[PDB]
Amino acid sequence: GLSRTDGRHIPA
Amino acid sequence: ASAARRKEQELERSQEQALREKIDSVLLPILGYGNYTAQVDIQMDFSAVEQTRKRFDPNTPATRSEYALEDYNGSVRKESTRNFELDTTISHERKQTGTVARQTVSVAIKDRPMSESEINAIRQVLIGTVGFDQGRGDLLNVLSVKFA
Amino acid sequence: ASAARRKEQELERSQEQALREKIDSVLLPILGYGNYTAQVDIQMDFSAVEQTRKRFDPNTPATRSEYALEDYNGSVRKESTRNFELDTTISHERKQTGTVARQTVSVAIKDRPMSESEINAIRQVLIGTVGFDQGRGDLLNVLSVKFA
Amino acid sequence: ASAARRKEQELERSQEQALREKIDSVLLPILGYGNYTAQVDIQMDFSAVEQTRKRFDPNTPATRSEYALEDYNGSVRKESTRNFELDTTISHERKQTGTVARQTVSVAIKDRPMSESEINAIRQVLIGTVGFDQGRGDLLNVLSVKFA
Amino acid sequence: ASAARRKEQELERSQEQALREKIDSVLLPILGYGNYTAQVDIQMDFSAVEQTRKRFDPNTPATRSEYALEDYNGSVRKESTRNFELDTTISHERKQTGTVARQTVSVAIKDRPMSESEINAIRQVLIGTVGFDQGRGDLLNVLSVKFA
Amino acid sequence: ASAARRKEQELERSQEQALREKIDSVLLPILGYGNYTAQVDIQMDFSAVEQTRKRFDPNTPATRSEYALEDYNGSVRKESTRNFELDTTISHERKQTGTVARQTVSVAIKDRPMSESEINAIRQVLIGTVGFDQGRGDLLNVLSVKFA
Amino acid sequence: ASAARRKEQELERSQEQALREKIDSVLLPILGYGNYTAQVDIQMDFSAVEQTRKRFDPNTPATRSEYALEDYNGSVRKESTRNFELDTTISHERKQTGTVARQTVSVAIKDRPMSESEINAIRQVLIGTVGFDQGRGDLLNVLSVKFA
Amino acid sequence: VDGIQAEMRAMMVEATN
Repeated sequence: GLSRTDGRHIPA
Repeated sequence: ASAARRKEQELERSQEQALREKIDSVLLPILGYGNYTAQVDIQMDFSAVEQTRKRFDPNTPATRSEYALEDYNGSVRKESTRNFELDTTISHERKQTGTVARQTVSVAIKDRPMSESEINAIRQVLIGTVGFDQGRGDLLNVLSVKFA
Repeated sequence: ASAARRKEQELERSQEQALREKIDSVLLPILGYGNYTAQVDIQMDFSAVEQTRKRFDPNTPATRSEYALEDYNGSVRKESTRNFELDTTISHERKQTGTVARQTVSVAIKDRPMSESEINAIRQVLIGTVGFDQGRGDLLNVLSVKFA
Repeated sequence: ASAARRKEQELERSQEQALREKIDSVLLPILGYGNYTAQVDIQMDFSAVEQTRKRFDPNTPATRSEYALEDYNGSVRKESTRNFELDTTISHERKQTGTVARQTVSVAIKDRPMSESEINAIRQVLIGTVGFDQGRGDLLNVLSVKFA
Repeated sequence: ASAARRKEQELERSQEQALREKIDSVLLPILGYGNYTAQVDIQMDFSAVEQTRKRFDPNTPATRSEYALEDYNGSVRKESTRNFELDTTISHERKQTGTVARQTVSVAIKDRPMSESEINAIRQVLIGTVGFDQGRGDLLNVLSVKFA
Repeated sequence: ASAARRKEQELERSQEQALREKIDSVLLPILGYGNYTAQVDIQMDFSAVEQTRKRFDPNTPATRSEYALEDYNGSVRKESTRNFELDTTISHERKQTGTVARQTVSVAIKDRPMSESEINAIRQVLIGTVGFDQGRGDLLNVLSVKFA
Repeated sequence: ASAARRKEQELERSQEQALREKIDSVLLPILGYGNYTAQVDIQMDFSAVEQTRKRFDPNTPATRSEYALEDYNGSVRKESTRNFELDTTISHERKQTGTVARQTVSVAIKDRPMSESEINAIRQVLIGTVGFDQGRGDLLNVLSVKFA
Repeated sequence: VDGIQAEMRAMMVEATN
């Protein structure tokens, strides 16, 4: 997974 | 700041004078000297608007990462996690201070009256001579009156 | 800043004068001296727009890493993890301050009237003489009036 | 910055003058002196676009590392992990500030009228004399009018 | 930067002048003095493209390390791990700023008209005299008109 | 940098002049003085390509270390681990900036016409006189026209 | 760097001049003065290739250390570990910048025509006079033309 | 911006190779 997203929450 | 307000009044008066000069430059050949009178009112806003807009595009997302678990047995478990990237527009606008918010022009034509066709033709010339903008709230009156 | 507003008014007036000069340069041979009158109104916006756009391409992703677990028994478990790379365009635009937002031109032709065909021909010449742009909201009036 | 806007107006006027000079250099031999009139309007954008594009190639991935577990018993478990390398293009473009966004040219030919064939031939010469570009939104009018 | 834009205009005009000189050097012997007229329009892009490409070769991987477990019992377990090395090309290109994006040439030949064969022969000479490139969007008009 | 662009134009013009000189040196004895005219267009790319290639040889690996476990019982377990060494070529190329991307040559021969055999012979001489390269996109026209 | 490009052009022209001198030194005795004309085109690449190659020898490994366990019971377990030493060649090459990539030579012989046998003999002399290399893409034309 | 800087770093990697 890529927390690349400035709003990444899924994380896992 | 009151000096600034004074100079704003000066700007408005200068705009009115320029529009009057253009009106004369158009009507003096057409009508003649002393056969018409016209005055112009220009109201100018001097606010300091400064806007910042951040707009997205909901209908075209792009999946960045994705997890999808789907097991069966009966039991049906459908887990899902999704991260998106969206089109992002960030526009910073800064409006000009003094803008003509409303413009009023009135022209009176000396009788000997004037026919409706020529009145409308003069109105058409003025529309474009002054830059008539009805959507802005501008107003243009053309009348045929009796000079004393 | 009011001096800046004054110079903006000067710019608008200069543009109007230049357009009037071009109108004269076209119509003086065609119509003659004193057989026409024309005035031009130019409204110019002086905002300070500055936009930043970040656009993606949802329909062409490229898989960077991928995990896929698919076991059976009945029981059917389908786990999956996927990371993507997307086309990324980042464009920073800065608009020019003073842009002609609307242009109004009116031309009046002295009678002895003018036929519709020649009026439309003069209108066609002006379209291109001035750079008529209807999509911008510009307006062009050509009338045949009686000079006094 | 208003001085910059003034010099932008100067650039536009210079471009128009150059195009008029070329028009004269073409039409003066063909038509003669005083048998034609032509004016040119050139609108130039002065934005500051600056774009960065990062593009991939989804359809030609190259596997860098790979894991694949596939056991049976009945039970069938198919685990898999894969890492990819993709074609990556990164292009940074910076557009030139002043670009001709629209060009309008109008030419009027003195009568004694002109036949359609010669009008179209003159139009063909001008297309190439001026660099007519319809896809840009340019406009070219050629008319036969009665000079006074 | 507006001085830079001015010098870009100068470059474009210089290119046009050089092409006109070549056109004259070719047509003056063939046609004569005053029997032709030709004008050239050259549009030049002045962007600042700068591209970096990283390309791989998916179809020819080279195994660097490899693990392979394959046990039986019935039960069949096939584990595998593999690392690859791939052909890697990294090219950094920087385009020249001013490039001729479109070229328009028009030539008009004085009548006494010209036959189609000789018109096409002149067109063939010009193709090569100017460096005609249709794929670039260039345009070449050759007409036979009546000089006044 | 615009001075650099000017000198690039100078380089292109110098190349064209040299090719014209060679054309004259070949055709002046063969055809004579004033019996031919020829012009040359040379388009030169001035990019700054700089490439790095890392290539392997998949089909000739050399085993460096190796582990192999193979036990039986029925049960058959075949574990294996292997490390490889591969042929590795690393080439860094830097192209020359100004390269002739396309060359156009046109030659016109004065009539009194020329037979096809001699036209093709002149074309063969020019191919080699100029260095004709069709694969580069070059073009060579040889025509027989009527000089005035 | 444009000065470097200018000197590269000078190098190419010098090479062409030298080859022309050799052609004259061969053909002036054989054919005579003024009975032939020849021109030479030399295209030279000026890249900056710099290559590093690391090559192995898969088919002749030398075992450095070795472990081998082989037990029986039925059960047959064959463990093995092996380390190898391989022939390793590491060559770093740096090509010369300016290399003749293609050479074009054309020779025209004055008629009074020339027989095929003597044309081929002259071609054979030139092959070796110039260093003809067909595998490089070089081209050599020998024609018999009519001098004016 | 960041992407352009990454492109410049990739070009520097090319030059070093």
